[PDB]
Order: sequence, then structure tokens, then C-alpha cells
Amino acid sequence: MEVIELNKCTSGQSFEVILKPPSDPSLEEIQKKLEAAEERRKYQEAELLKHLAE
Amino acid sequence: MRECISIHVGQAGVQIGNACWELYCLEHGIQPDGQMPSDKTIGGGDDSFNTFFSETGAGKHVPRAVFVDLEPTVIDEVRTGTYRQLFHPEQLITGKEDAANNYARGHYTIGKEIIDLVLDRIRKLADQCTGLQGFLVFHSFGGGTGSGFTSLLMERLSVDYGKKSKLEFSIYPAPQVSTAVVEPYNSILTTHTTLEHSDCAFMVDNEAIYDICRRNLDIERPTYTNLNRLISQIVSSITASLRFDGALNVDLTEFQTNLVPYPRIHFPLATYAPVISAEKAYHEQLSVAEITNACFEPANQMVKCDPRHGKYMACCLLYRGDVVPKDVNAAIATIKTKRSIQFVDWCPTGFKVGINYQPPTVVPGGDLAKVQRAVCMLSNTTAIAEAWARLDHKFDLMYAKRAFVHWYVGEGMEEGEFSEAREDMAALEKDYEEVGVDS
Amino acid sequence: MREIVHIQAGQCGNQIGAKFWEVISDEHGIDPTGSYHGDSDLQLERINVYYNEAAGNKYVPRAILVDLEPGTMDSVRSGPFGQIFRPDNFVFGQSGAGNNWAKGHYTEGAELVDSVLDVVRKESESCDCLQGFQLTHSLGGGTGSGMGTLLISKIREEYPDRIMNTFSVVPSPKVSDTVVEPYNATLSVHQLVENTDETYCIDNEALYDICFRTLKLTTPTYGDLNHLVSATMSGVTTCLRFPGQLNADLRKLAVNMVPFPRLHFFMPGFAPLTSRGSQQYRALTVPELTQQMFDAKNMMAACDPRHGRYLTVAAVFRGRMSMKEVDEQMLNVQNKNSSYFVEWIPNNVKTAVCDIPPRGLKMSATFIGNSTAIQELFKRISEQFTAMFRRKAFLHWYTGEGMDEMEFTEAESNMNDLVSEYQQYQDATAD
Amino acid sequence: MYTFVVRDENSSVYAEVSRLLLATGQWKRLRKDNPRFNLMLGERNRLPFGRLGHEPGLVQLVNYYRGADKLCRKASLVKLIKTSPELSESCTWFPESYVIYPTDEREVFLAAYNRRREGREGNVWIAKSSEGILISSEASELLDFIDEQGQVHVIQKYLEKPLLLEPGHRKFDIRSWVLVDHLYNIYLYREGVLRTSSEPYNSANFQDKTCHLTNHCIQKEYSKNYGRYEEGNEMFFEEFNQYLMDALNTTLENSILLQIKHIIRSCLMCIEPAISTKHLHYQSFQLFGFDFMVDEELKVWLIEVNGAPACAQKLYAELCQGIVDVAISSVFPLADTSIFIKLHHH
Ligand SMILES: CC(=O)O[C@H](C[C@H](C(C)C)[NH+](C)C(=O)[C@@H](NC(=O)[C@H]1CCCCN1C)C(C)C)C1NC(C(=O)N[C@@H](Cc2ccccc2)C[C@H](C)C(=O)O)=C(CCOCc2ccccc2)S1
Ligand SMILES: Nc1nc2c(ncn2[C@@H]2O[C@H](COP(=O)(O)OP(=O)(O)OP(=O)(O)O)[C@@H](O)[C@H]2O)c(=O)[nH]1
Ligand SMILES: Nc1ncnc2c1ncn2[C@@H]1O[C@H](COP(=O)(O)OP(=O)(O)CP(=O)(O)O)[C@@H](O)[C@H]1O
Ligand SMILES: Nc1nc2c(ncn2[C@@H]2O[C@H](COP(=O)(O)OP(=O)(O)O)[C@@H](O)[C@H]2O)c(=O)[nH]1
Ligand SMILES: [Ca+2]
Ligand SMILES: [Mg+2]
Ligand SMILES: [Mg+2]
Repeated sequence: MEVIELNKCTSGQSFEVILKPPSDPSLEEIQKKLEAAEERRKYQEAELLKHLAE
Repeated sequence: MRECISIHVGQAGVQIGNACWELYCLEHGIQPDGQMPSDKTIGGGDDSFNTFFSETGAGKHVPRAVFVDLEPTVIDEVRTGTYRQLFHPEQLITGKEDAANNYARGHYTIGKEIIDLVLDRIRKLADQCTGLQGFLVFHSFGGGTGSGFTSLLMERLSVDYGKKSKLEFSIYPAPQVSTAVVEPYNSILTTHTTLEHSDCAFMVDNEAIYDICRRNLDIERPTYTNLNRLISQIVSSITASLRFDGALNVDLTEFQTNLVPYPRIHFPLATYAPVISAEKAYHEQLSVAEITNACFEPANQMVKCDPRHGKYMACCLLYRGDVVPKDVNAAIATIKTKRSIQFVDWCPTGFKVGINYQPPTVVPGGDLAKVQRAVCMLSNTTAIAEAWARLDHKFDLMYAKRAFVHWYVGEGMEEGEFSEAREDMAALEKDYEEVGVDS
Repeated sequence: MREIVHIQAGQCGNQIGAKFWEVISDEHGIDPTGSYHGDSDLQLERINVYYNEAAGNKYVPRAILVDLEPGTMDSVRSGPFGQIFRPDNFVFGQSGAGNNWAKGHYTEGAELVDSVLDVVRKESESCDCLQGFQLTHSLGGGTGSGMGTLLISKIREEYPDRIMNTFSVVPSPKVSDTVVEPYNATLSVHQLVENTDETYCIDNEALYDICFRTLKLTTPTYGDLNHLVSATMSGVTTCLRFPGQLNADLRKLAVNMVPFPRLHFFMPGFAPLTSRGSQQYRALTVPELTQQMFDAKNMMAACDPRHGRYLTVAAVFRGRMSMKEVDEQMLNVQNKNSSYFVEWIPNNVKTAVCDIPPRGLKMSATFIGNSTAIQELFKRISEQFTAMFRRKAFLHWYTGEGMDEMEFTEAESNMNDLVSEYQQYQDATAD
Repeated sequence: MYTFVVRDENSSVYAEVSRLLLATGQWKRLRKDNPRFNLMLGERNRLPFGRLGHEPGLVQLVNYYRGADKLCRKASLVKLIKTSPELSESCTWFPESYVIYPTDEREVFLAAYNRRREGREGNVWIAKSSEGILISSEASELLDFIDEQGQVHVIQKYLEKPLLLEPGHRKFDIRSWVLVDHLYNIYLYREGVLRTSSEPYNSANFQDKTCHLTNHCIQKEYSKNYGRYEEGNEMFFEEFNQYLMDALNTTLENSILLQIKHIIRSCLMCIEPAISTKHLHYQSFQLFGFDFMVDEELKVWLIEVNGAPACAQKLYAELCQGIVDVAISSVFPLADTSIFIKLHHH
């Protein structure tokens, strides 16, 4: 039993009760990865249209 | 007053979005045309509700929201719905071809076409904000757009809004309502990519919500409508602190401070009671003691797991209705001796409590009954890690044989990104064990 | 919306194709004039998937009719929904393929293929968002077999980012006496393995056995066989044609059904199996539908599912029933047949329920299975092939049209690889 | 038909349960990695509890209680007895024990040990790993041994004055088989075993570990008189009850079983709120093997609890059918008088 930091208003009230105490990638790197994918996509398609030409 | 921009990605995100803004509107007394008679400050104001709603000179309360999907069907029902007048056409963004339950299509192939347009539309809302707090992102783990596009957006938002908090509402997949075999793949891939860009993430297991609907609301076979009405009440209880006067969880940074000590372990467990059937002509009204105790019953959790076989890093009780401090302290005091609530040694065994005297609003002609008092407990417990383990095992079963991997490699991804994403989840599982278990 | 372009090639293709249009036109409340006279708006919500709108709310099938024989396409025109089709989309030659794959693929069909693609382009152009193509054809004949597989390849070259669906009627000695069909079939499968995303294996062996044994038709007609095909074709496309969550488009179906690119050959199933013009009075219970649709006697491919394992399954229930009961009975099947579902693909069975039933039935269920048992079908074609090809029998028909023995050796090898590939994943375990 | 998976091939008990279940012809054994099961006879360590109870249209049961290792590990049990206010230092039935690491209560052990030496009381303690067991009257010997072993042991007070069976003057331990079902009904199997020594209990020399340790294993190997008094050093409750009546003028029920029944309850009731599967998405049962020592004043002492206990050859048939009847068949009923004693609790 230890209630602390009781804040009351009109809408309601808030508090804290304690039982016991204690004992990113850059915009470039994104585009690099996104195009790398599209380039693997285009190559896969190119080799298909090459295989379909044959 | 600090503004919050909601973003709804994929079907799941968009449909859960509708359920929320419908519920928010009723809670704030905002009519479906957007008019709010109770608001005496026409055009603007720094009221609590303005954090989620901008105002026009005509007195229309417009959600700070962007709906994005790579298919027009779901967002077309927002454009032609009951709350069509609520949103600007610029807020509702659609492609023509969806991600076909493929993270790769959502993140790379289709995602890359619309990402710049979406950020441009998000920036239009951001420019209306006097002091933007952050973002609440709603999406599925299973969907192609939900998984794929979100992780791309969350990356770009980190770049374009370096200092702004980002909260998730992630719909964890369940086979009772799941529409794709590869949802484990999409789930792991997005969780890995988003992990560094998400400050706090509320997972919702469809299976949990489905079972609660069947068990508590006596619904033979729940639809998304059924799940979404219940999910909206949980989301509303969490966001109530931002939209209403109060002291606890008044801004998005307070969420991570209160619930997230370890940046990677940022998945709180939400437990909500009471969920009672509108059909039930007579029902006993549950005391503060009874609803508080119910938050430690795995049946009432948004993700089914056993907190008794884990450890707590933080525990947060969010009450609505006829609740006074004396009753809550008493209820917790009694629960402490009975229940098994072990906190980690470096955190204090405490409960941060917030009370809103307005009892939970229910959409008329709904499933949920009107109750005098309800509670939503947000607890950061190392038991939620079970959710990862289940998902991670299904990933391993399929990926062992490389089943369905050609669909992802076909859209430009490498087998590298799979094993890379899985090794990050293997690390997250180990992290949750290190914090949680002694033996 | 997501438009599908239909192509029907050869006698078989144009017959099962015509019956498909007769059935789904009735289901969407469209008369032979192409005018809507339906009661439900669910009929029109996703009509643009298979139908082009025109002046005075007129619905025209997005269907291209192809054959090297005028015969079958005069029949289609004369038939009941013969007048619904776009007259320009009738693309036919004068000299047939004489059940020769070489004639259909290289010599005769090569002349006409450019004329077909002109109609494909015209139809593709006016699609808001084309999702792909479905072809009806037989692998036993010449036109559908040879020219169909050429079109598949020529369409893929113009539309390589679009789904390629096929209803491929696999031949049987019980239906046809044409000696060279195993050749035509084996050459066709080689093409399908490489150039199609989804192939519904409609086995004439199964359709005849269903008609003779189950339906008790001592002398079955092609119409008696096609009645099963048209019911199956109505069932598997139900998710594409009506509002739904599961397998709503051709790509999402492929992503749920095809775990490996080459293994895209499905076992269609239907319950209840009905005789043509016989009225079912007793509606089937949900348990009856469920047991029947998974039964070997209700499979349109002449394969025993208990001789293999299910990689993936798609169940489609139709009519007003309890969604709770379907969910229970589908779990019941899986939970009491878990040996026949690969344990390394979790939750590989997916179920859809559609309120609108087909014509003549209050309740029906359609089954789409990616079972490793399908190898039995390919093994049967392979045995028939090797019987003849071992002695180089009836090859003068193909080498006369410019082909080489090598093409046959390659087609044979690719099928034998497809078989052993299915056997690989059948014997595969969690560890 | 019901379905089950076997993930522990060694488990002699559940090898016989699987044999019995199949023989009924209403059960089917799946491949161990098939998730669509009703019953899981799970592996001993690293049992994936987190995955159980998430398969729709299947009630799922497992042959282990999650968190029962708190009772079945030696160091865990000591910590449990001490820390639990339910067991407390009102626990008179667990020998004075201390958890010794090679955080740690190694300091406090010496404080209790020094008191005994000035009291001139028996200062003989036993060190046990979580063969491998040293017994000495000198503390310096026990601590130096544990450091050399390298794993975490427990220094327990050796029952210096045990009850000795005549004729023979033999030490013994009692094994009681307890079955906790999915409703947490505690079932004590009416049949137990006396796992007896075959050499006379020698007070002087503690190095001769055959007359001091009463394990079936160390007997059949090192024992010089194996099977002379009773077959496979296993006396059953019929013969032991008769001995107590003939020698001590008391019954097994009065003298001992009342205390055994109190300890089994006390231990399992204490952990019920931690392991119980009352309102879980899966259900649990587990067989336990409680080990007891009886002293010269017929007072029962708890030695340890065994989480994966092996049954006596004679009894396997009876007990295993009981597990099927009480634990398995209760959750999954079959289609068209009690070997257990239900230890009543609330
Ligand atoms: C009864 C009959 O003629 O059936 C024919 C179908 C069978 C197959 C087994 C399915 N056939 C070809 C035969 O029975 C052969 N026998 C063999 O081939 C047999 C000989 C011994 C060695 C083994 N083999 C397999 C007979 C010698 C004919 C036919 N079915 C139709 C047919 O369906 N007609 C439809 C129109 C049609 C035709 C083709 C495709 C689509 C639609 C008419 C009506 C709607 C109907 O369904 O009955 C044939 C074409 C002629 O149709 C007119 C006709 C003539 C006589 C009887 C019935 C119909 S041949
Ligand atoms: N709770 C809930 N879950 C939903 C809803 N819609 C879909 N889901 C779940 O989300 C997953 C499917 O993802 P969706 O959101 O439909 O997909 P999407 O984001 O539109 O992506 P694509 O269609 O693949 O491009 C499955 O696990 C569904 O069970 C909904 O309205 N509510
Ligand atoms: N406090 C004590 N006093 C006297 N003897 C003891 C004792 N603790 C254990 N023993 C003796 O040591 C033997 C084995 O002890 P223990 O049961 O801890 O070892 P163990 O774990 O290898 C066998 P099990 O796993 O089947 O219980 C017992 O048979 C008992 O006679
Ligand atoms: N099920 C069915 N099979 C057919 C039909 N017409 C032909 N076939 C079979 O298909 C093969 C011959 O193909 P066909 O379409 O006549 O050749 P094409 O017209 O040159 O393509 C043989 O195995 C026939 O039995 C039909 O209407 N229904
Ligand atoms: Ca205002
Ligand atoms: Mg979508
Ligand atoms: Mg012909």
C-alpha cells in the first residue's frame, strides 16, 4: 500500500500504486534496396523474354 | 495540445479504422456530417478531442486520418458509407492492383508506386498540426499491403519525421478468419523490418477476439464486423487518454515511458473486461474488484498466453465509468495475495491507473451491452513472446521446404531477407527469455 | 475492376467453354440477348470480371472463340447462348488439325494465332485492370492441344505479369480411340508446366467413370461428361464471380494453391454429382457435402487422394447453410485425415461460403486440391506415351510437320521430372 | 476417433499408456510433429507449451503441468519450501536444506552448522546434484566437493536416526505415485514401494554409500546382498503394513500415510495458482513420484518430488490404466473399484 502522484480533474483522476520497490537506415539506403529489387525483377523478365524469343 | 495522425493500411487497417472513427464520433458527440453542437469554438481550438479531429470554418470535425489500400473496394465503402461527409477525398488513397497476400508486392513492386503519393498526403495533415505528437498505424500482419506497405511507410516516416513517436495496432493472424497460407512469412518479414521504426505496438490475435465473441457475446460464427466492434472498444480505451482530459498517457511518448523500458520489447498485452452480450436481458453488473481480477484471466486477453509463466516490466490499468481510487487499490490489494504477478527485479511492482468517469460508449444495434464500469489493462509481459514462438514455428515448417518462397523472389526479394528476418525473431525470442526466465 | 479474358480452343474447348457461359449467364441472371433479368444485386456486383458492358445495359462475354475447324463454332452460334457472344471474337480456320499437336502448334495454328491475338489485344486494351486469362481446351486433340499451348506462350510474351489459368481436359481410352492422344497430351503438359500458373486437371477417365458407376449412365454422351465439367467450372470460379474474402482473384488463388512454381495442377471435386436433367429433391446436409467432396468417387481427376498427400486445398460451399457447421465439418475432415495433409504447410485448407447456389441444387460444394496423387494421372499418360515412343510409332505424323524426336524426349523427361517432383514432396516430412 | 503424439520415446510409463490407448481402438497415434492432436505425451525438457491450445475444433491435453519443475528440481524445492508463506517454517516435514552455488545462501549454512558443533548435535549433511552424492560430518569436505562438481547442489540435513527394517537393520525410502488431473483433483495411487537397502545401516563409516543410499540403481550394482530379503529390493504396502503391526503394533495408514497424504496436498496446493490449467486454452495432467524417509519415531520426511517418475514392474499395468481412466478418458470419453485415493482439498 503506497499511492503516489494522484492527479484529479473533471473527466476523471489518475495515480500510481507500488506494492514493492526494485532489487536507422537513410533515404539513400532505402532507394538502393528498392531499386536492387526492381533490377532483380527486370533481369528475371528479360531472361523470360530471351527464353520466349528462342 | 499535440496532434496525432492515424494511418490505416490494407483492408484490416481500413475496416478497423471505420469502427474506431464511428466509435470516437459517438464518444465526442460528433454527428456523421462532422458537426459537433457541444463545441462552442467554431473553426479550431486546443481541446483534448482536437488531438484526433481538425476543424473547418463551417464547423466540420475532420479526422486527422489517412486511409491507404492498393485495392479500391474497401475504401470505396468509406467514400459511400454513413461517415462519407466526415473525410476529405484526399485522405482516402487507393491503387487498382492489390499485393495478393505477398509482402514483396506490398513493400517493393506495388508499394514503391504509391509510397511518394501517400507521404505527400500525410504531409498535408502534418502541415495543419501546430505541434505533431506522432502516428497511430493500423494494419494486418497477414495481408500483402498490411505487412508489405506498412513496413515501407514506417521506414519512410522515420526518415521524414525523425523525432515523432510511431504506435502500431497490428492484427496478428488466426486461421479461423485467415485468407492466405503465407501469413506467417508476411508476419515475420514486416515485424523484422518495422521493429526499429515502432516505439510501441499493440498486437491483436484474431483468434482471441474470435473466441471472446463466441464465448462472451454468444455469436455462432463471428464476422469482421463482430471482431471490429470489439477491437474498436480496446483501441478507444487505449486512445481515450489522448482524446479526453487526464494526466496518464496524455501524449504518445508517455506510452513508451510507461510500458516500454527495452526498445525491442515494445509489445504490451491488452486485456479488456467486461465483454457482455446485448441480448442478455438480465446481467449482474460487475464490481471494480471483479473486472480488475478478470484482467489476469487469459480468456479476456487480446493475445492468448500465460503471464504466470513470464515476468512483468510494466502494468497499466485504464478504467472507464463508476470507478474511484479506494475501490481499485482494494481490488489490487486482494488480487496481489491470490494471483501470481512476478515483476523483473529492476522494475518496481506497481500499477499506473487512469480513470475516465464517462462509461464505455456502444454503437447502437451492436453486440456489446452498455456497462456501468469497464477496464483495459496494458501490461508488458514476457509471456506475449508465445505469440512470436507460434508464428516462428509455422515460418520454419514452410521455409524448411521453401514452400511459396518463389512468389517473393519473383517480385524481387532474396531468400536472404527471409533467413535475415527469422534470425531477428530468433534474437527477439531470446531477448524475451533473458528478461523473463531464471532457468 | 479485375477483368478475366476467356479463350476456348478446339471442339472440346468450345463445348465446355459454351456450357460454362450458359451456366454462369443463368447464375448472373443474363438471358441469351445479354440483358439482365435477375432479382439479387450480388449477381451484378462483380459482373465486369467475365462480361463487357455495352449500349442499353447489354452484357457481352469477354470470350474469344478459336478453332481450325468451322464445324464447332457454327454449333455454338446455333446453340442457345450463341447470340450473346461478340461476332468479331469468332476466329476460325477452314482446315482442321486432325488430332495432330504439330499441326496446331507449328504449321496450321501458326497462320491463325496472329488473328486470335488481335482480338486478345482489343479485349485486353479495354480492361480497367486485367487480372489474366482462362483457356478451355483438350490435351488429346490438335487445335486445343497444340494451338492452345501456342496461344498460352504468345499471350505470356505480351502479358508476362498476368495470371494464366487453364481448364485442360486430359484424355482417356474410355472416351476416345484416337491412338496419338498420349503424344498430344505429353507435348501439351510440357507447355503447361512452364507457361501456366493454374491448371484444372479435368480427366475424361474420371468424368466417364462418374457417369457409368455413380450416375448409372450405361452409354454416357459428351454432354453427360460436360454436365460435370460445367458444374465444376461454375464451382471453382464462384469466388471470382461473387463478393468474397478468400481466393477472390486469380493471383491470390495461385498464392494460396501453388507452393512450388511447377506444381500447379489441381484435382477438382464436386458434390452432389448429378445426372443431366435429373431433379435432386433432398438437399444434402453440410456433413454429406463435406464427406462427398473429399471422396475419391467425387474427383474430376482419376486419382485416389489417399494414395498421396494434400499440399493445399480450397473448399467452396454454395447455398444458405450454417457457417458454424461448415467450419466444424471442415475441421472434422482435417482432424480425422491429418496423415493426408503435409504437416510442413500449416492451415493449408481454406473454405469459402457463397449464399447463391447453382441452378437445380439448394446446396452444393466444389473442391480444389493440390494433391501429390495427381502424379497417378501423369504416370498414366507417361505409360501410354512410352508404349508408342519406345518403338517410334505414329511419329511420321509429327516429323512430317517439321518436328524432331528430341522434342518428344524433352516433353517425356519434363513430365517424368514433374512426377518425381510430386513424389519428392509426398515423402517430405516436418524434419 | 481421438488422436495423440508421443514425443518422449524413453518414458516407460507413457510407452505403456500409448500401448493401452491404441489397444482401445478409439485412439490413433500421429507423427510427433503433427499439430492436429487431442493428447500430447510430451518431451521431458523444452516442451512447447506456448504452441498448445491454438488448433480450432480440438480440445488439447498434455501429460505435464507447466511450472511443476519448481517442485521437481532440488534447488527450486528448497527455495519453494523457504519462500512460500503456505509451507513456511511451519513446515516440520522437510529436512533442513540450503542451496549452495560453487543470490547464494552458502554463508547462512555455516551459521546453522557452527550452532550444531557447539551443541554437539549430529553434524552430518548430504550434498545432492539437481553416484554424484557425498555424505560427510565435516563442512570443509562438502563445499570443496561442490566447487569441483561445478553445478548447483543443495546441502540437506541427513536423517541420522532413520527407521530400520528387521531382520536386517536396513534403511529405506518410500515412493508414492500421485496423479493430478485437468481439474486439479490430487489422486494418490493406493500402491507404493519401499526401495530398501540390502546392507545393515552402519552409523560410523559414511563412505560405504550402499547402506546410506537406497536407490534401485546403486543397489543392483554395488549391493552384496541384492534380493535376499525382498525381490529387487521392493517391499509393497501389504508386507510393510503387516511388519508395522507385527513389530511396532501400528498400521501403515495410521503411522505414515496420514503424513504422506498431508505433504502431497501441502506441496501441490501451494503451487496450484501458478500451474493450474482451469481457465487455459489447453488442459494439463501429470504423474508425480514423491520420495519419503521415515525416522525411528515414525515421522515422515520429504526427500524430493520426481516430475517424470518410472513405475515398479509389478504395478505398471494397473497405474497406467488408471492414468488412461482418470486423466485422459475424463477429458475424452469412450463409447459404452478405484485404484486411487482422492486427496480432498478446496
Ligand atoms: C451415345 C454417344 O454417341 O455418345 C458419344 C460419347 C461416347 C464417349 C464414351 C463419351 N462415345 C464417343 C461413344 O460412345 C462411342 N464409342 C466409343 O468411342 C468406344 C468404342 C469401343 C472402344 C472404346 N470407345 C471409347 C460411340 C461409337 C459413338 C457421343 N456423344 C455425343 C454428344 O454428346 N452429343 C451431343 C452434342 C455434343 C457433341 C460433342 C460435344 C459436345 C456436345 C448431343 C446431346 C446434347 C447429348 O449430349 O446427347 C456425340 C456427338 C453426336 O451428338 C449427337 C448424338 C448422336 C447419337 C447419340 C447421341 C447424340 S458422340
Ligand atoms: N480483425 C480483423 N482482421 C482482418 C480484417 N480484414 C482482414 N483481417 C485479417 O488480416 C489478414 C488479411 O490481410 P488484409 O488486411 O485483408 O490484406 P491487405 O492489407 O488488404 O493486403 P492485400 O489484399 O494482400 O494487398 C488476415 O489475417 C485476416 O484475418 C478485419 O476487418 N478485421
Ligand atoms: N536428507 C536425507 N537423509 C538421509 N538420506 C537421504 C536424504 N536425502 C536423500 N537420502 C538418500 O539418498 C537416496 C537418493 O536421494 P535422491 O532421491 O535425492 O537422489 P536421486 O534424485 O538420484 C533418486 P530419485 O530421482 O528417484 O529421487 C535416497 O534413497 C535416500 O535414502
Ligand atoms: N469431356 C469432353 N471431352 C471432349 C469433348 N470433345 C472432345 N473431347 C476429347 O478431347 C480429345 C479430342 O480433342 P478435340 O477437342 O476433339 O480436338 P481439337 O478440336 O482439334 O482440339 C479426345 O480425348 C476427346 O475425347 C467434349 O465435349 N467433352
Ligand atoms: Ca474547438
Ligand atoms: Mg487487400
Ligand atoms: Mg475435332
